[PDB]
Amino acid sequence: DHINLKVAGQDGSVVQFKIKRHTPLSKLMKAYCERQGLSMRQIRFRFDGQPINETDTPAQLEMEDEDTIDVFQQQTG
Amino acid sequence: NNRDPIVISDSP
Repeated sequence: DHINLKVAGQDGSVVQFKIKRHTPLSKLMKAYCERQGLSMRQIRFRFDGQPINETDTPAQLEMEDEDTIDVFQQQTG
Repeated sequence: NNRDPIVISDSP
């Protein structure tokens, strides 16, 4: 079935990603990034501690229902 | 706080 992944940025934004356990997290990152209007290389996604790979999946990272994903900004320079 | 639900479907 569908899994609910809670993605949070740096504010009180609680978006619920209802995707499939076999759906690449790369698309999840892009979906959120596109909604914000930024480049996928301008931000960074992390799962608990380890950063998400461009080929990672909910079933790969052993993500459960109602899990959480952290979104950080890339340093200017 | 704001909550939005997004659904993504991928074809194998």
